[PDB]
Amino acid sequence: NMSFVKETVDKLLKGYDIRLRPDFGGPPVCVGMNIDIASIDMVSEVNMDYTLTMYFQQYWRDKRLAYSGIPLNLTLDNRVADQLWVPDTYFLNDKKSFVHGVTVKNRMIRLHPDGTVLYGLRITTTAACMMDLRRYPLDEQNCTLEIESYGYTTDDIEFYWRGGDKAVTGVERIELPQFSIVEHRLVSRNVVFATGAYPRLSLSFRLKRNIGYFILQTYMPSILITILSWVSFWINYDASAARVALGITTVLTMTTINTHLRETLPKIPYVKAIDMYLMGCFVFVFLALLEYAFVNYIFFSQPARAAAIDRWSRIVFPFTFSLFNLVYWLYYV
Amino acid sequence: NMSFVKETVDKLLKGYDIRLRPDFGGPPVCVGMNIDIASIDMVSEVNMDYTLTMYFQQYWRDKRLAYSGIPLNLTLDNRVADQLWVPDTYFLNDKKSFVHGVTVKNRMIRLHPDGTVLYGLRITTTAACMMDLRRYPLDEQNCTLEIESYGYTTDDIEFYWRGGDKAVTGVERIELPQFSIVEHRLVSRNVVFATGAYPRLSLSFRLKRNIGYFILQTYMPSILITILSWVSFWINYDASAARVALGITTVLTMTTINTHLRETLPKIPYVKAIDMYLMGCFVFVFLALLEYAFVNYIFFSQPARAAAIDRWSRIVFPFTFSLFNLVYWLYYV
Amino acid sequence: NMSFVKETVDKLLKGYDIRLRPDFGGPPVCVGMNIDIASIDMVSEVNMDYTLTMYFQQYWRDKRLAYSGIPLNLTLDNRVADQLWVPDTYFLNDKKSFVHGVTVKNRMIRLHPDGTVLYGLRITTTAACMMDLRRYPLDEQNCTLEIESYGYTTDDIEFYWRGGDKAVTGVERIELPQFSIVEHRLVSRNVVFATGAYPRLSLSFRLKRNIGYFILQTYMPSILITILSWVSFWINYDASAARVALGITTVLTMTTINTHLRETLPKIPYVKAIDMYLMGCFVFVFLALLEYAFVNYIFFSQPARAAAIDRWSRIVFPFTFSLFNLVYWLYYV
Amino acid sequence: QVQLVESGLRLSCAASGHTFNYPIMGWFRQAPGKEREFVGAISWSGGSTSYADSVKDRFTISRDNAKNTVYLEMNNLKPEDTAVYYCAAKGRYSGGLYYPTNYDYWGQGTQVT
Amino acid sequence: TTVFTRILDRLLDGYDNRLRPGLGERVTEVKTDIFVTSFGPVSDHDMEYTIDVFFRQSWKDERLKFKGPMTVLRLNNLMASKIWTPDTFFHNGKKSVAHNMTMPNKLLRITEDGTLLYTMRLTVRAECPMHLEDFPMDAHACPLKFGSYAYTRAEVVYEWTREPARSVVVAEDGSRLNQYDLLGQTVDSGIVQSSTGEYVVMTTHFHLKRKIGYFVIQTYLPCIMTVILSQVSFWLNRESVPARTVFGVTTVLTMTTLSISARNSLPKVAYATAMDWFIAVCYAFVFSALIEFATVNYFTKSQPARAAKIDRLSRIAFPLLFGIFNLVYWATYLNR
Amino acid sequence: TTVFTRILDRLLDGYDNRLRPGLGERVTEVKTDIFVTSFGPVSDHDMEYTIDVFFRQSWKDERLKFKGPMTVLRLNNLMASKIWTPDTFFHNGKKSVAHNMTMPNKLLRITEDGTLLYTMRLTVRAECPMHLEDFPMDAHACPLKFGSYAYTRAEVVYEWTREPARSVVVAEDGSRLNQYDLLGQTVDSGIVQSSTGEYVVMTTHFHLKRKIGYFVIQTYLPCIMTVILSQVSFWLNRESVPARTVFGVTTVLTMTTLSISARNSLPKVAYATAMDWFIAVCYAFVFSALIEFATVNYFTKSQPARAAKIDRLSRIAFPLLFGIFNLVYWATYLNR
Ligand SMILES: *[C@@H]1O[C@H](CO)[C@@H](O[C@@H]2O[C@H](CO)[C@@H](O[C@@H]3O[C@H](CO[C@H]4O[C@H](CO)[C@@H](O)[C@H](O)[C@@H]4O)[C@@H](O)[C@H](O[C@H]4O[C@H](CO)[C@@H](O)[C@H](O)[C@@H]4O)[C@@H]3O)[C@H](O)[C@H]2NC(C)=O)[C@H](O)[C@H]1NC(C)=O
Ligand SMILES: *[C@@H]1O[C@H](CO)[C@@H](O[C@@H]2O[C@H](CO)[C@@H](O[C@@H]3O[C@H](CO[C@H]4O[C@H](CO)[C@@H](O)[C@H](O)[C@@H]4O)[C@@H](O)[C@H](O[C@H]4O[C@H](CO)[C@@H](O)[C@H](O)[C@@H]4O)[C@@H]3O)[C@H](O)[C@H]2NC(C)=O)[C@H](O)[C@H]1NC(C)=O
Ligand SMILES: *[C@@H]1O[C@H](CO)[C@@H](O[C@@H]2O[C@H](CO)[C@@H](O[C@@H]3O[C@H](CO[C@H]4O[C@H](CO)[C@@H](O)[C@H](O)[C@@H]4O)[C@@H](O)[C@H](O[C@H]4O[C@H](CO)[C@@H](O)[C@H](O)[C@@H]4O)[C@@H]3O)[C@H](O)[C@H]2NC(C)=O)[C@H](O)[C@H]1NC(C)=O
Ligand SMILES: *[C@@H]1O[C@H](CO)[C@@H](O[C@@H]2O[C@H](CO)[C@@H](O[C@@H]3O[C@H](CO[C@H]4O[C@H](CO)[C@@H](O)[C@H](O)[C@@H]4O)[C@@H](O)[C@H](O[C@H]4O[C@H](CO)[C@@H](O)[C@H](O)[C@@H]4O)[C@@H]3O)[C@H](O)[C@H]2NC(C)=O)[C@H](O)[C@H]1NC(C)=O
Repeated sequence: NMSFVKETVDKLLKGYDIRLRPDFGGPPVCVGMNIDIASIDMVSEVNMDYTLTMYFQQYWRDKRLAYSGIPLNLTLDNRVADQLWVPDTYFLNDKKSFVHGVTVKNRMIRLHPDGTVLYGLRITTTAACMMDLRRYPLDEQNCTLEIESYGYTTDDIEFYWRGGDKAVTGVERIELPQFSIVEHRLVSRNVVFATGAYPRLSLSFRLKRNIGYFILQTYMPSILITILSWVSFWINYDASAARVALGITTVLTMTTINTHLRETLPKIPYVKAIDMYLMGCFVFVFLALLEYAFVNYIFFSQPARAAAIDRWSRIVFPFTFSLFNLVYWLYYV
Repeated sequence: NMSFVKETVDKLLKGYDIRLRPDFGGPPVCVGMNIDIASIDMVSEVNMDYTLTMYFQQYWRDKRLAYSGIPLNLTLDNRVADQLWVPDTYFLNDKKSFVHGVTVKNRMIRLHPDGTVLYGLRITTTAACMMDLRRYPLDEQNCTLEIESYGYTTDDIEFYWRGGDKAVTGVERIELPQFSIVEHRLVSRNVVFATGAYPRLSLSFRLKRNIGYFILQTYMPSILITILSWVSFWINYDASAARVALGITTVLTMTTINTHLRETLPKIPYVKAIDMYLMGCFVFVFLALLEYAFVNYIFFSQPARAAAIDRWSRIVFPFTFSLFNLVYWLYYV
Repeated sequence: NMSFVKETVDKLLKGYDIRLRPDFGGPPVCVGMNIDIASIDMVSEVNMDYTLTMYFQQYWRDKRLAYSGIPLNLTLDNRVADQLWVPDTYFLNDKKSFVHGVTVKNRMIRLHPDGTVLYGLRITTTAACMMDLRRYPLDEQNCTLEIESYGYTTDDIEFYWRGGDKAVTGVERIELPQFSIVEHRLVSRNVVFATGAYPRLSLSFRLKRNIGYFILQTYMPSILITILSWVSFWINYDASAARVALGITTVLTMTTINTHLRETLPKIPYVKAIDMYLMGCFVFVFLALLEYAFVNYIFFSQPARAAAIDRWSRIVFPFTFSLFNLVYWLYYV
Repeated sequence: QVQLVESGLRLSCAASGHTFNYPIMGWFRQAPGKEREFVGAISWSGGSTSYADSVKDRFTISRDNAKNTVYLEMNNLKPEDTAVYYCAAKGRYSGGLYYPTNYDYWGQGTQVT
Repeated sequence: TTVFTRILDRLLDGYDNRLRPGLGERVTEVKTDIFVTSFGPVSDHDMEYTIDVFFRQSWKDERLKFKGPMTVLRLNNLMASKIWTPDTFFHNGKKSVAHNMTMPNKLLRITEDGTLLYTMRLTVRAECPMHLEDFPMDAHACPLKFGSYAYTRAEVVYEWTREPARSVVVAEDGSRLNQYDLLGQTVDSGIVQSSTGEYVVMTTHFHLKRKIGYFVIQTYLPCIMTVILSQVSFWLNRESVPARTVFGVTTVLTMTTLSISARNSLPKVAYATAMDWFIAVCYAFVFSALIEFATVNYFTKSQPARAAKIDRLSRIAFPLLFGIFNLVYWATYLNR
Repeated sequence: TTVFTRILDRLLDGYDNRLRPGLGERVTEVKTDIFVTSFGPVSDHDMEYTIDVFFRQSWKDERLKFKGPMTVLRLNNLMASKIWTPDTFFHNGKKSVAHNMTMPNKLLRITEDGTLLYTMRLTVRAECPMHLEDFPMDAHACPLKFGSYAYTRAEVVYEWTREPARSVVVAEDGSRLNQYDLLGQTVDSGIVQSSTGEYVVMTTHFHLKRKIGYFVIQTYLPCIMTVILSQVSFWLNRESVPARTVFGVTTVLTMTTLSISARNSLPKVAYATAMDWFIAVCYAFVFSALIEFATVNYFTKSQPARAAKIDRLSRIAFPLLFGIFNLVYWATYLNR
């Protein structure tokens, strides 16, 4: 009986004032929220942000929209959202966002007999996440989404997570190539600005980086070049060109590796863990070259002393490199 | 008395037809132009375009908007522009333009008692500028902005620079990193298409490129590597490993420099000046390597002739390099 | 009189149903097309497309818009186009298009006394162009624009090039650095989809790639390295260090050229002409090095055989390289 | 500024100066009683020629950038080809290819009978 | 003409587009089909693909019955904004475009029995998760799922217009793939349950197989030639110490450069591809050749016979082991 | 609730939003204040910076006086489009965004005396002209200027809401800088003149100082190590000609590579930076060390005593001069 339903719907919107919130002049309206996270795309350290796609559902009650005689929940055409009041919810830390619009605007309005409105949107948002990269690539990050009301203060509106700790779903099915989501947290609080106090919801994730890629990509070449630099001690000291070529090649290759690697990250002013490892490897190869230079300086008058210095280097360099690796991997793990 | 102003403005827009130009069916309406150049942001050889921000002001007369009894300019809310006739001005050589819209649309409407309308916009536009790179980086370019009516022919509308040569301001304040603005010129003319004759305003700039960045960035490394290659002529001929190392290192550095230079320019089919200089340097270092190869080949049986060849090469290469530099810097300056 | 034209246009638009095509329910309406090409900004092999800017003009007759008493053609403000019926013309192979909108939407509407409408748009479109790169960089491409009606079948609408061979102008304005225009072609046909038969216009260009840059930067280094690799055949086989250095240098330089040069194209599976040339040069230098390795291996027990092998290689290698070059340049040209 | 020099059956138009700002050369002929008539146009770099109907398949236009010359070769003449010939340069954004108003630098008139 | 204007005005008189057809009485059945005009590029770095489709939907609305001289009204797509349409969306879409040049790429047709055909032209960017353990010899099943956003299965159901295999049709020359082959596609339907209820979902999986020629001539051949070049060193005489040192140094450097540069294309996945194993084994071979030269040099002056024996054994051992490794690798990764 | 609807209807009854308040009678005064929620990245290559702000404006409009049970109406932001608002724009803005998710990020409040508070959330990209002579030890004053677009000073004036130093408030955790350090801000107002008249301009200068650590561990330390390595050659005996030649050529190559890589994140400025002077001096030291070796080798077999004296003198002269240069350079640039 579409005639009666049309009559009821036209009656609901007859004297409706979209400029006034429900219970205008009275107690604050309560808005419950749910999120279904569909995916988390590129987590960029260069841009210090992450991308999130989600279904964002808001729940509230507007007594002006109550109806009787129709024992059904009315799902309406999404364009009816342009004639109802909705909360002015925004994300504080978002840089670029949009609602998907194919084939239509991805919006849902569902009315209930007692005046309850369910309002759903499908949103993709890039959100800022400042990262502490001092322990990179063994770092752990914490990225948040801050949900707030723009115009309505705490005496007009109040947010809450609908369903307690089960208000956010889909976290356990997210797949990230470089990270794993250890934990997610939900917080509700108030924030004071100069224009009043506002409700704030926070959804946070703790991301732990995977190290296998960096073991394959960065540490192994440095280790191999450091071991290669020790081959000089086993070549006879009279072959000057070979040993000088070996040492110089190792040093220049380490410098090239460092300069190539440091330019894939933002220009942070502090030292990262991989920077410390590469600097230590450079120190080792430079000290091996200096040892050879010293041996070359005193191998004419004192050949036996030079042979002894080489023989002791053969043992000291691996041992000190092992100790350096032990200290590094005990400090950062 | 704001009520009288409101009544007058309501009367002006009563029965007003925006589909018709002022003096429709009569003589052409004259539109004067002014531009204040705020900035010229980026000039791109890769894309063959430049970006420009400006305040664009159009003045015309609409006798339907004349009012009496109010001795004031009437600055109106810019949304009134949607209820008036405006010229259909566009930029012929632009690739992507937009009007700024924060906090509102950057638009201005000002009425005068005699019916004169001042219509102002703030526009950022990227515009095409074909460049002749045959003398790069010692080149000089001419970049234009073409302003035309889209729909109205010269029988309906006429353009003119308002104030003559003073109609464009702010050029002398522009600071460009790679260029300096030698001159700017203003032209007015007519252009004939299959659909009739149209008015055209042209604003042209002549840009001269600064040479300092390329002296510091590419010419000096090439010169220094070429000079470094001559140290081989002062080394004894029996140090084969050292001089072969020199030749290989110089060739590798030349290739690396050439790749890093060419990775920043479009794929033009002609030879540029920097390409000529770099391949001159490559020819020089290759000739030094081949000369050493020859000397090493023949020095076993004729040591004296090899020594003579090295001694003469000590002199010939600097002389020929100086001659090549003289010819290069006389052909391009 | 402006009021007379105002009431004429008001009468024209009174009772006008924009939801119905001209002669709805009767014979098909004929639409004539014209295109004035402004530029082709870029042609991209990586994205397999090209960007085209053009004035697109459509001509039709709507008897509902006929007027009398005014012996003039009414050039109207383009906003009136929102109240008229226009064809639902689209470009099948386009990926992103916009109408320029500064200072206003670049649109033109011209009415004629008998009801003829001329409708012009300024459009920039990035259109797909699948490229066959098997002959790259000596390849020739064919890039098309497909113009079709979306909703109206051949019973409702017809397309034709207005003026025949002269319907597209401005081809001489196309200035591409990496290409030259050889020919353009106009085609009219019908396309059958599961929803019916639709008219289709096609505008195609044949692009010829200029070979000078690739001759200058790719082929010459390979030819020069192969020739340098032939110098080993003329050197006595006692100079093991010199010949080994020559072979290693040629091999590594070929590999460096390939790695630092080929990494710039789409990941096509097939072999291009330049790839086959570079692989042939690599094969030649590797075979020269292997031949020297064998000669050095055998020359201590059969010096006469080694001398004969070197003597025959001196003649054979240039001959086979010349045959390879002849075959390559005959097949690809 | 562009300087055009006319010579010349075959007519040669040699241009000097800023030929980059005027990338198109066109040919026109003026009859004693008629207005100027477009004959053909040539692009300096693209070599893409365009011809009027009355001289299609008969007149040919070629360009060489070595000395900046464009050649009009006239073959199969007719008594209706007795007009004073001009060569002109067209700007990059000067509009239609067939209208003399859009051409800035005009050469000296050359007579042909 | 005025007859059709009156018919259209009577159809839209008292028509509420907020209400689906059959609201409160039965389920609205939407028949859907897809014509793929171009299957656009696949991106491994972003794990997504692009597709260009004609998306066709068809349903029945009793409120739009009419009787006139024509049987089918093929209307301007503006009419589509004044009637109810389904709210179909793509579950795994990232950012899609409804083309709008020169007009909205939409078509509406109304049959006299109240049947509506509604078609639109779309470019859809969709997520395709990839398992790159077999790269570059891998294959993928990229899904495309769509359904109603706001209407549960008790209100709207989707069906394929014809048999599911014939409902998705790919154009013959509509392949924009560069490094992939489109082997085929499968078509299915099902139910998905979320916090707001149960919804009908229609799924199409496109099966892609990567072509290997690019990587064959870009990585495998240079690595094989480098390994052969390094093993060539074993045949030089022991007097030419500088030559063999140059051989080892240059081969190790070339292998290092190739290894560093070979991962530019891929995303920074935390596992080893097949190419990574091949490059690692080639690096191991080159390093082992250099170590063998170092061992021979160490014993060269004191025990020349042992050095000669080691070289003679290595000249046979190294090529055989490399051949066996290559056979194992290609057998494993070709008959997968 | 009907009372408030009637109040709003009476307020908007006959209202004309084409006219500013006090038109023809007095100047409209707008009080403005900015709350920076994040001072985003600075782009040296584009000479620009990004800033996210709450922009707050307040003004009097006698046409909106009312009397009712409440004293402040906090309305839905759509009401903002029904009344007059100032047309404020940023003079040095490049491409700004007014956020629209999930709704327009605007708030409007009306006090019963006719006072309006109007607040919006904006992301502004603004031009910061930078002089890079002292790079990488440079400091900048990035400006942000705003004012009315259409209204001259005889019509609209701007004032800071409170003390100018307290009208631009930066959030305590709102810092997205990675390379710079924000030291403070200076707030001012003035008059600009243009062809359309005289306008009020409000200006804020943010003071940024570049952090140096990255360039210390990226350019300065490798250069120092290369200089020390080149000077190490002075201690090898004069018989070791190939070794010292390798030292010299390799150090010159390293200096060239470092010099080339130094300018990678900077605009192509036409002048020299401080880092350029440091690299030029290091290159001069390395090249002069190679020239010293060449001179020593020239005299080796004719005046060995002179060569030995020159070498012994160089072993002291080169490090001492490099240390003195470093002291002078760092004292000059770190105390400016
Ligand atoms: C990423 O990093 C962010 C910080 O930037 C972390 O967010 C913090 O999370 C903690 C909880 O893990 C928050 O602390 C909690 O705050 C609640 C709200 O406090 C406000 O309201 C109360 C009154 O309701 C006031 O008293 C208070 O002053 C605030 O105005 C509290 O209700 C919570 O109380 C709980 O813990 C306390 C003990 O600490 C118990 O006594 C209580 O009974 C109760 O159990 C709690 O204090 C903190 O506010 C968050 N910070 C911000 C800035 O939001 C994320 O957790 C982190 N992400 C991950 C994955 O680790
Ligand atoms: C970048 O490159 C562009 C061209 O691509 C240059 O633009 C040219 O600028 C010159 C001026 O320097 C223009 O020449 C002038 O054109 C005016 C318009 O001509 C039209 O109207 C006249 C009648 O008034 C017709 O005869 C003509 O056919 C056109 O229809 C003329 O009015 C000017 O005349 C002035 O100079 C002459 C002598 O040269 C005097 O005899 C006159 O009395 C008068 O003083 C003049 O001829 C030229 O038209 C422009 N070309 C285009 C395509 O616009 C830019 O200058 C250049 N940028 C820089 C910085 O150099
Ligand atoms: C880039 O590549 C495209 C192809 O991808 C080329 O496009 C083709 O161009 C040729 C012309 O060069 C087209 O061939 C022409 O097709 C016309 C239409 O044919 C349809 O309709 C007719 C009835 O009208 C049917 O009979 C027919 O089966 C088709 O359904 C024909 O009308 C043309 O006929 C011409 O030649 C015949 C003799 O062969 C004469 O009798 C005619 O009078 C007339 O002159 C002709 O056959 C072809 O259809 C185009 N293909 C597509 C897919 O559009 C581009 O040309 C190419 N670009 C460049 C620059 O080379
Ligand atoms: C194909 O689809 C795209 C969207 O995917 C369309 O782009 C939008 O087009 C609409 C309609 O023209 C635009 O909406 C209009 O914007 C006008 C202002 O434009 C300026 O400001 C906006 C931001 O506010 C900028 O994005 C824009 O570039 C301009 O700077 C308004 O004045 C219009 O309002 C008018 O109509 C409403 C109707 O309710 C009235 O209430 C108003 O009083 C007024 O009369 C209108 O809102 C929209 O801005 C465009 N968006 C984008 C991103 O471009 C294409 O136009 C469409 N193409 C075709 C051929 O249909």
